[PDB]
Amino acid sequence: TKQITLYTATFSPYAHRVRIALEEAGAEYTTYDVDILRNMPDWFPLVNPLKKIPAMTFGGPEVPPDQPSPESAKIAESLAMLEFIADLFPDAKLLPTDPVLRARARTFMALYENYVNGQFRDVWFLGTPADPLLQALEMLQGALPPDGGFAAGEWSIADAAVIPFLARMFPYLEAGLGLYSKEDGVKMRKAMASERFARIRQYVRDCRARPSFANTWAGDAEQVEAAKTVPMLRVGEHHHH
Amino acid sequence: TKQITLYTATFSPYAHRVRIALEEAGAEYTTYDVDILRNMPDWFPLVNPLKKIPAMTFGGPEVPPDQPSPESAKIAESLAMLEFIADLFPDAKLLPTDPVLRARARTFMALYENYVNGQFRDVWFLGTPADPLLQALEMLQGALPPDGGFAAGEWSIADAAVIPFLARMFPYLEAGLGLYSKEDGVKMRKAMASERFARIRQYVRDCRARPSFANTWAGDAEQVEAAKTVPMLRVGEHHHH
Ligand SMILES: N[C@@H](CCC(=O)N[C@@H](CS)C(=O)NCC(=O)O)C(=O)O
Ligand SMILES: N[C@@H](CCC(=O)N[C@@H](CS)C(=O)NCC(=O)O)C(=O)O
Ligand SMILES: O=C(c1ccc(O)cc1)c1ccc(O)cc1O
Ligand SMILES: O=C(c1ccc(O)cc1)c1ccc(O)cc1O
Ligand SMILES: [Ca+2]
Repeated sequence: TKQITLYTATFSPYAHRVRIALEEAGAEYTTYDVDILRNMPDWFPLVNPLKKIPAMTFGGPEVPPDQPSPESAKIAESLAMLEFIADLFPDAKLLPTDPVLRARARTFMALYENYVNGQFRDVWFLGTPADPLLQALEMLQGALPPDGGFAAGEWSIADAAVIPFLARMFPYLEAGLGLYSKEDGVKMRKAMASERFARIRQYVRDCRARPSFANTWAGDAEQVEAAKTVPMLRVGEHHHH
Repeated sequence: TKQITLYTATFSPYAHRVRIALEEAGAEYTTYDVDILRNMPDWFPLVNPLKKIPAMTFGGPEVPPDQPSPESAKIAESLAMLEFIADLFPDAKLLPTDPVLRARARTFMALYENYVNGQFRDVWFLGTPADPLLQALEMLQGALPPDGGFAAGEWSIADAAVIPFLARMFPYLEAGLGLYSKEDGVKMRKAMASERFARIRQYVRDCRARPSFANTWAGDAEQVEAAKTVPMLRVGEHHHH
């Protein structure tokens, strides 16, 4: 019964993770956009002292999201929100019940967070070399069940954690977004269309086909435009190695 | 009934996390040391293809740890193992039952992994300036309940995740182990003894006082000697400015 408010931004893959889980849970919830990278409201540190999107409030009296209540619980960090939503909506089975299959989901999230995410960040925002990102993506692909299905078999929050980043990769590459070189752009586009990455392409299609993705995605072109508002994606800058 | 084998190393804070949780669970389990950084056994990629410690096998036939069975479940990533042990031993209450308090536990783990661990790595392995690490520790300290207790109130896996790193900090500093300069070593020792950090000292004492720590710690001097075997800690080497 307690209210859920998610503070979000269209460009943000971290916020996207939590919208997907809330959709899969069938939750009632409010979203409120925050211009976190160019014009943070003065009240925003009340919902997240770290000044990051996403932010979540839970419970407390019903109030406008720009008038946050001190009585609501303030939850930070997208992966902690994913586990929270699973805990709140057990009947939605957002994690397996088998402990080993649950561990597959948790391991997949850790593999993404510890080895892949930083490579997406460094290639796109610093223009570091693409080969380590492709190696990390092949490792992640290797953890998927080979015959099809999601990270832990049935869909889980592990797939909410990862699809925002993988689904952005393809249209960002096609639009030439990112500080990496022309040569590394060609390399990544060829690699991601090659047989080496067939399995992760199927995974991306399977995740994108679910309503939870459709209903939380602005469209490829529109997401590309939101990403162009990110200050660190300085247009006309490229790094070469 | 299903066997647990943890592949370990004394120097490793990541392995230490999991030993602490297994002790708090009252689990029956085997530990097997692996010289992962200097002389990895050729069978080790059968239990963890990432070639990292810790590694875990679960179930399958009882076999010597250096003869792992392909029938056992292979579990990687220390935080996934922590959540796995909580799932396996629900009566041990390794997480709260209340969803909001569970989320405090998960947020505290994410704060450490996302903002603190990489600063420890920079300072100790690269000798980068200490101020960003002290800032990150002050943030983590701020997430603790100010009047006492563990990260989520009662002890949880969040405290297993973090105490291996905080507990190494003080004796490593006293030994001057790590690539930072004497000047930054003095600065960190003074800061960690000052009233600014009284709350995190109380937290370290409170975690260390539990049997799960005593039974998984070699002693300060012994832990320092094991850390000196870590190539990346470059014993006798320091970077300046
Ligand atoms: N680990 C955080 C990362 C969130 C994050 O980095 N969000 C970006 C937007 S995509 C942000 O808010 N940046 C503002 C800042 O860093 O000051 C999470 O998983 O929720
Ligand atoms: N995210 C991993 C980190 C494990 C890790 O980095 N272990 C180190 C020593 S404590 C290691 O085994 N390194 C071997 C390697 O990187 O190849 C975990 O949480 O379990
Ligand atoms: O730009 C990215 C990004 C995300 C996924 C991907 O496949 C390529 C680039 C990004 C990554 C993290 C973030 O907080 C914001 C971002 O815009
Ligand atoms: O050297 C460390 C370490 C751990 C805790 C601390 O307070 C300072 C340094 C270390 C050693 C091994 C490793 O795999 C990771 C590490 O951060
Ligand atoms: Ca595989």
